[PDB]
Amino acid sequence: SQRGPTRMCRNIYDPLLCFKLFFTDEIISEIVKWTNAEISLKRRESMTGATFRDTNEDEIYAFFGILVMTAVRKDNHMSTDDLFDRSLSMVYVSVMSRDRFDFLIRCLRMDDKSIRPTLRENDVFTPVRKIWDLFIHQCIQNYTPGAHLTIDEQLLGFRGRCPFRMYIPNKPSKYGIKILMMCDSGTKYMINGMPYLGRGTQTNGVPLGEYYVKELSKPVRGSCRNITCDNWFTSIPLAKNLLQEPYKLTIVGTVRSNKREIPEVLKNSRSRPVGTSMFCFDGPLTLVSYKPKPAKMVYLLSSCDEDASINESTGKPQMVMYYNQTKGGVDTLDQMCSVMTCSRKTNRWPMALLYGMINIACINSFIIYSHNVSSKGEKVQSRKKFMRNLYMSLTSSFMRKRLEAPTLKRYLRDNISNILPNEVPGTSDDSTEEPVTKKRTYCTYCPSKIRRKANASCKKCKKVICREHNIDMCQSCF
Amino acid sequence: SQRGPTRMCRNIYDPLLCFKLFFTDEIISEIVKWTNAEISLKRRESMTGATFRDTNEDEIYAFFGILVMTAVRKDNHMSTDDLFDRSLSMVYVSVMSRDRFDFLIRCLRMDDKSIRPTLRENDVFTPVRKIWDLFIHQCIQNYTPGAHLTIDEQLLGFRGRCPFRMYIPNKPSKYGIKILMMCDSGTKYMINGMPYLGRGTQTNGVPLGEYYVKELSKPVRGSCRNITCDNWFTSIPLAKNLLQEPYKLTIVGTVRSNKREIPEVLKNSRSRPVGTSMFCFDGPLTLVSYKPKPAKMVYLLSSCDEDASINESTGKPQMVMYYNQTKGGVDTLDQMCSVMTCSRKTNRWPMALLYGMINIACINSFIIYSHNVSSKGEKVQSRKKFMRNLYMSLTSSFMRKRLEAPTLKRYLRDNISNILPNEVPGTSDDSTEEPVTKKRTYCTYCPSKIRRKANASCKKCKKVICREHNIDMCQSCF
DNA sequence: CATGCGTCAATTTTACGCAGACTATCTTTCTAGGGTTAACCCTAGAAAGATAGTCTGCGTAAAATTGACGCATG
DNA sequence: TTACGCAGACTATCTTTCTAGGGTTAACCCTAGAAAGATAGTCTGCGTAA
Ligand SMILES: [Ca+2]
Ligand SMILES: [Ca+2]
Ligand SMILES: [Ca+2]
Ligand SMILES: [Zn+2]
Ligand SMILES: [Zn+2]
Ligand SMILES: [Zn+2]
Ligand SMILES: [Zn+2]
Repeated sequence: SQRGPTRMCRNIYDPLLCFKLFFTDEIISEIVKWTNAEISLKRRESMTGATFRDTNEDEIYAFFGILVMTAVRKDNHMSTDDLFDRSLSMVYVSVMSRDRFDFLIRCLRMDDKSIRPTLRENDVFTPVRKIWDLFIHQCIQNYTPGAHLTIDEQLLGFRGRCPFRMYIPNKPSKYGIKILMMCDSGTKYMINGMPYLGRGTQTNGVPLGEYYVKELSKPVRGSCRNITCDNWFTSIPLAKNLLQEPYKLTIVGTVRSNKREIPEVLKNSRSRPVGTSMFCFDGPLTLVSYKPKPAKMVYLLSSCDEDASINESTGKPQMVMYYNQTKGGVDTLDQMCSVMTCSRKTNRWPMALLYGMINIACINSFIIYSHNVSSKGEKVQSRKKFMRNLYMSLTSSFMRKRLEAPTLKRYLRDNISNILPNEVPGTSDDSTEEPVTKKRTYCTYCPSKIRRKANASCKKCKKVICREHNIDMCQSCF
Repeated sequence: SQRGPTRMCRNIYDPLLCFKLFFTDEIISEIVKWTNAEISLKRRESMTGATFRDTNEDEIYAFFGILVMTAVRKDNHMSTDDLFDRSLSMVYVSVMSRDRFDFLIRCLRMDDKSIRPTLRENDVFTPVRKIWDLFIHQCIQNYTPGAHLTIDEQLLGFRGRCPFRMYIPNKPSKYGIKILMMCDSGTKYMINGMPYLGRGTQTNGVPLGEYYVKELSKPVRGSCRNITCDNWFTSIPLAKNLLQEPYKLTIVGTVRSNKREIPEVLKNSRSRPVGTSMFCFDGPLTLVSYKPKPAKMVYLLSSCDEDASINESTGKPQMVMYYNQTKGGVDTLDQMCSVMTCSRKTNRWPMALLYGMINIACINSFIIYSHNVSSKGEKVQSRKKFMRNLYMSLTSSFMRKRLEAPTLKRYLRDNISNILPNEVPGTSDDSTEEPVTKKRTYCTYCPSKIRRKANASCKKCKKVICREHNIDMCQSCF
């Protein structure tokens, strides 16, 4: 079955549809329905303007269009005071006013606030749980992974009393919400993933690394695929217990130097030359100890074919040569997200998560798109063009409806008319036949003394005219 | 002696003069002279046209204007492919062109290439010395420091081949060029500074920390001041050497652990209760050992005559409070430069220094500006308005020279004319020479490639049209 | 006052000629970002550097376009 | 008829919290400046007059 989009994802050449696969109707309807509860709750008697109206599904799509465009322009840390400034750009004011944008960001909700106070017992993630599960479900069901998978962590930076907040040194951002994730290697596709809550996490007799590899692997259990892991996810009993009737997955990965299972032989940094390696085995698994420059050693473990080899062009053991090519799956997805991200400063952790889901949906939709286009021998566009097209496909319906107000200021009326795709009625270029003059005649607005040959026929009334009097259109037809 | 700008730059009430104050004409003249040396060598006989013309002083000013505006916005890591995309913004296209900006950016030079090959043996930093020395000189003569000074280090982040860079783990942009500097605490004004060249710096029998404090202190060795710093710069003999006749400074700072000058009295014991402190004395100097909540100690040193008592709001000794409140003197210069800054990737090292100098000049110019306006009882504008005004005052003389060419593309002419202050007396919108441009030579709706002239316009929409389409009104007007 | 043709001369439109400044997109080369077995390694995507193409002004000579008179009966 | 007053939807700018960012004594601390939140306005098009 190789790898690529599934049957229900075939022949989609429209990046709006590739995006909707991850933001289904159920997700959009829940956001609009619950958001309106806050708009009603926070409305006061003096708040009677247009700015304080409820949310429509067209408007929720448009605000998402804005988030996609800020990611493209890399200006997500710029204030709304400047983003909506007409003297610098009209790209963000033709879609929404500055004030309604600020108002909606404060009001978005993903749950029923009247149920939540008891619904939350035993689940700290409750306020965003329905949307998260609807979203993850579409990752799992829309694509077939290849032979190599990899599992690693990703952080969503956040400060602001999040009950799941973790402090993690040796990161760009020290505080945030941790997410565990599984990706298709080579083609960086998110297959699965689960937030780490840590209160609201229960693994009975199971260390976290083992727990998450087994649960993330769910869709591929029994398929004979290979998973690449760093130290957090490589316990030996994981490597051995994934080769059973249930679970048929191999493990390739690093081992912490303090594991007792590594023979002391493979730790003797004093006798080994630089560039050399040692191999040993335990039942089905192969362990290799490689010694780079002095005072360092590398421990790699794997479930693999028995043959061992060294790539003579570098002198490194093949397990290292191989490891280095699959370990980057999750991280590569993370750096792609950092180049183009929708994240904004916010005061509520559940909003931070929406931004995270948008960043992922915009990448997974690109992967489905490039497979459907390149498989037909067509050229595939870069990410920048893909996202410019989402902007127009997500905001055009809304922009068009804004023109119905009698009062839009001309700044907006003109930019919406020009940016909005210019469909022009009549451009079918096939007219209806109506009688016309086929003989030589004179201008009816000219005196008989002139007998000016008519050289035109009125656009809206087919009158015989001279260009001097009635140029193309007749005066009465203007 | 007070604190604030000096007499020579006191009655300056605008941003352009405050900026020119730091760079001066000697720097602009040297850059233009040497830049032209490369333009004349990289130009081939097949490369003709406006894009390959030499550099004028007015264009180099426009060039700085673009970098400044780029710093106001956060978009300084955008490709030149879309910073100059007129469908998103008119900010940059109205000043130059995409291609001339790329050509000039790779051609700037700050020296005489025929002389340097015999200077470079000692002057490792040659290619920027005649720009750098003048800049520092100007900084020193324009501002009077206060009683509190802070000395610390900054990295520029450039990767590539150039013996100025050094690798520093546990830092963002870990591989760049290191610069040392001294700032006036409270205004965060830069007084002095100098690069670290790795080798050839000729510090002899003196650690770099002591060496640089002494050299950087020169411009302030008048009345006595207190200088503070972290561990890199706090050797005890520095503290004592700064109190000898030729020196005027006292020192307050942290102490690196395991130094021979610190007693076992302060280093010790597991039995010291948490939250307490202990003092030891040596002639003029006071040493304090403070043990915060985590129960690990911090060592501070002071050559000041300040009282050893505790600030009873925190329980911390006053000496600790002083350090925490003064150490940010350099760090926040970098925070300001982490928000609004010019930096671009490049393959050529000396540009890293050029961009650093622009960022510094903008901050110091703002400090002088704010002081001079508030001292008159007027309002001080925020840093963002200051920067927007530098863009407007720095590029306008250049833009007026683009509107000389009979063929400048008209969409630029329309934008240039409107975003430009009116310096011409006796004119008005209804009394102008502009309407000679009404007679656009070509048809709005015909391809420009056929050069089909238009002798008519659409009455209802006021657009220029050709008879082939329509004569009186355009096809869209009816 | 109103409509059916004919005779070419005047006016306007079209088709390119010169020139000038700016613009979209291609294929190498190699830094920015960040992780981590790593004072090493990978990936993505922007600068380097070049080519062919797009708008804007101005000029001239044909080609198609009127339009000012010759009727023509009523 | 020229040109005035009304309500709709959009906009600038102030004063209070309190997060992004970095550095380091630091699982803590400090800073600038954005978001939160509210109060005054601007600019468009639809009914009246001499
Ligand atoms: Ca706001
Ligand atoms: Ca370029
Ligand atoms: Ca420091
Ligand atoms: Zn006529
Ligand atoms: Zn008509
Ligand atoms: Zn035309
Ligand atoms: Zn028109």
